[PDB]
Amino acid sequence: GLTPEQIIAVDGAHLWHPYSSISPVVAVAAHGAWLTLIRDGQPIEVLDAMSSWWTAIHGHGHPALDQALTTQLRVMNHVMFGGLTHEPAARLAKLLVDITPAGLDTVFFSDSGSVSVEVAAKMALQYWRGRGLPGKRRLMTWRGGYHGDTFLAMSICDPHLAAQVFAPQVPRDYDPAYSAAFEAQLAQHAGELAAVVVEPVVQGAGGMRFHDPRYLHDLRDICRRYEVLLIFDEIATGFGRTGALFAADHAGVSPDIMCVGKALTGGYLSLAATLCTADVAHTISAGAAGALMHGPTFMANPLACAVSVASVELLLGQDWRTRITELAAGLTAGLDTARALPAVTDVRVCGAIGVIECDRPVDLAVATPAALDRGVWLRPFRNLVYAMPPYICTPAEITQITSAMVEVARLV
Amino acid sequence: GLTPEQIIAVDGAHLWHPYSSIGREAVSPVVAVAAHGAWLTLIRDGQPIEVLDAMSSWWTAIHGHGHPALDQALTTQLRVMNHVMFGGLTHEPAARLAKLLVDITPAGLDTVFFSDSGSVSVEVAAKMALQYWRGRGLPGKRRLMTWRGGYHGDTFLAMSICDPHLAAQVFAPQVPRDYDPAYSAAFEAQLAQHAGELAAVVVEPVVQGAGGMRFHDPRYLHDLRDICRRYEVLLIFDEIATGFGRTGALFAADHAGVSPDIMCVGKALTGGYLSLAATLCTADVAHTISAGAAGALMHGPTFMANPLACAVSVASVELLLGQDWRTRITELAAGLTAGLDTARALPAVTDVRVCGAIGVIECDRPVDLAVATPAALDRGVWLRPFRNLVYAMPPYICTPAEITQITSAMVEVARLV
Ligand SMILES: Cc1ncc(COP(=O)(O)O)c(CNc2ccc(CCCO)[nH]c2=O)c1O
Ligand SMILES: Cc1ncc(COP(=O)(O)O)c(CNc2ccc(CCCO)[nH]c2=O)c1O
Repeated sequence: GLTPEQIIAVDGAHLWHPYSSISPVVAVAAHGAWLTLIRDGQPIEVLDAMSSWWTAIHGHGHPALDQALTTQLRVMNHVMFGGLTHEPAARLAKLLVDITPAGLDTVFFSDSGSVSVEVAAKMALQYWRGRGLPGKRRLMTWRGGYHGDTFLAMSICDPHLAAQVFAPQVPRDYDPAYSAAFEAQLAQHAGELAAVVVEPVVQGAGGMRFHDPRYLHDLRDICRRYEVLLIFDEIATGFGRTGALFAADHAGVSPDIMCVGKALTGGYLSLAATLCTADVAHTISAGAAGALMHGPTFMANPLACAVSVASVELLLGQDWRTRITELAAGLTAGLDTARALPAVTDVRVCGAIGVIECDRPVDLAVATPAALDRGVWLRPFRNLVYAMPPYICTPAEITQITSAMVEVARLV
Repeated sequence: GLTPEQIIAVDGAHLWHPYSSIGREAVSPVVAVAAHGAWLTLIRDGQPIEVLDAMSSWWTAIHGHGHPALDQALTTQLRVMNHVMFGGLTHEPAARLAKLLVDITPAGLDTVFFSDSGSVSVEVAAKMALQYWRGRGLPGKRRLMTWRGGYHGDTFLAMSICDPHLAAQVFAPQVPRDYDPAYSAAFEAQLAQHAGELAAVVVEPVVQGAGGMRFHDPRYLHDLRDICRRYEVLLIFDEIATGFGRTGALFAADHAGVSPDIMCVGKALTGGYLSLAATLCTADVAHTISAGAAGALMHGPTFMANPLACAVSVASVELLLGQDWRTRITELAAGLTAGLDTARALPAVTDVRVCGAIGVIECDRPVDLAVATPAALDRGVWLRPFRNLVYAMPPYICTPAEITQITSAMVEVARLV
């Protein structure tokens, strides 16, 4: 065992944190929408406004998910997915194929979002090889995107590695001229392109930007006409977050390949999935390799699959759309006051996502204590103060979150 | 819920398996309904049967499945904190595991980067090496060098250093089993001409797993360490398969008594409960990266340092260290040697080799799966031959009788070949 002080000592000496060098606050518990943190030697309750980075949609320690995990743990923790299959994987695959955009009928489980993106790339590349067009090996996307930290995933992240094709930043408002320009650029690269890869509707890590769903309809059309596969990365947007079950649903379009993760497991365990159409699967399967050449050690882990099944079932068994609509209303109302702030450039809400865009990078040394002082855990990045609250947050808790966000913006 | 029939129907229509097809599988997956200790419960011809997990579910299940201590560690952490973001927050599980790993790994490795899988941990190791040299003002050192027969995962960068059989990396010849100073001299010569271009050498120490279950004299690792130091190239050991006692030492590097600059671990890390991997580096590497223009290691997965995965790993590592694991492995190695001995005389058998809790029969031809599967299943053993290899890496908890059962099944496969 270790005291909060010993943890800090070990952490400072031995632990790499995300995108950091070699001060973290000690977290000692999580329950519902609340974290227990240690501040100045004292335990404090704070709202998990970030849902622990998009994951904890049902909050922490939900009895349904806890029990799903303990139930599976009693019977089978893990077995290899080579030559074996199991109920959690089958139940989850069945669910995912049923709730995702039409045509997505096969499921490849992996351990993280970055890996699922590379699997999606593998699918697209092997697809065209299966069609006898191995020259189609590049990827195209628009600027402002983020798809993970592995080397292939890095290649399609906003440039500001494989050399990929980048269209200009997709605007918030629909402009037919943007779609026309996108098509013209894609046209001259078509013989080079395996796929277009984008985050539908919401671009997260690249700057929490929202774009009109109509752009997705245009992409589907362009890709269809120029024979380029369309890949949607819904790792952040999936499972109700943007007001629809999957962001693609706002445009009513189905991609050829789709990545999901994060909220998939309710934030309990690492799991991701890459789905593709029957056409893609068969073409790869009929190809020279005769198979999709990927398969991680812990593929389709029974424990992760079991808790994911329960998380998805919990989500579908309630009126999630109304819940999200209520959250969106709460965020909008709560953030409105920020608009008039001198350092605030924009305020925007999309489903259970709320963003205050500031005129300068937000200083964590100031924002963090300001948020903690108000009983809220916020993690600003670049010039953004934002939140993606758990779906179980009450109106009062959303108000607490938004008022903390506003006071952070005010300090900037 | 689903019946085994419904599971197979769903599986066939909607599930990708590792390196497999949809609709074109010669052999359908077998339904697994339970796992406890060294045994899996599988559905054969509709009958539930118990079979030995001879592969430890790919090196992972070192304490067997559903070990009471590990189950408890998981449920204990589940009651308090399932997960929190590792950005700006830290927690006891991560700290306890980091402290443990820093203490039991080869000397010098005192920083720990957690990731969600082996392939990712390898990519992190690569990033560390590349950023290290950028921090030294030598961005030209960006390629990797390895020897053939290796395997390091299936993300695109990981693939580039896997045995060809992508970034174009530098490949030295297959390292031989027995120590030949000539091999090391030639390795040095090849590396020497690429030095200004090389960020790191990356290899599996002592045992190459997925690349063909080959063993090599640990002295080669001593040579690599020396070569790397003299030519200013970092050394990366991928111990994702060899770690935590598997080869008869706590880490395979310990056989050679050398310390890499960077090291990857995974698999047995969590006792095979959940996916978790870690990349460790020296203080020098960490400091050089932190002092560079970038000012930080530019990597950070959403689910980094998951409390549940860390908690079960702490229990698994503590369980291993709290017992005489070295003697357990020695006993396993002896049981494997005794059990596989009779295969040495089989017509189609080219080699029989054992290293710690690893047993391999190498044939002179490819192993037909349609012959091997029912043969092993009939004998209550789950085996996964590939190419010309029939092999096992059983859980450390296997009794002498279970080892006899496993080896007897392997020999029969070798006989049928
Ligand atoms: C769309 C999409 N595709 C792929 C991934 C990667 O999957 P992973 O391999 O499991 O990490 C992510 C998740 N990565 C991030 C999400 C959110 C932030 C916000 C805070 C930045 O400081 N930063 C991230 O890096 C994703 O959102
Ligand atoms: C040394 C080493 N370094 C890195 C990795 C990659 O880490 P991952 O990303 O967690 O896979 C591995 C992976 N080992 C295997 C991977 C896949 C199967 C097939 C399983 C079929 O059910 N069997 C494996 O042994 C590895 O051995």
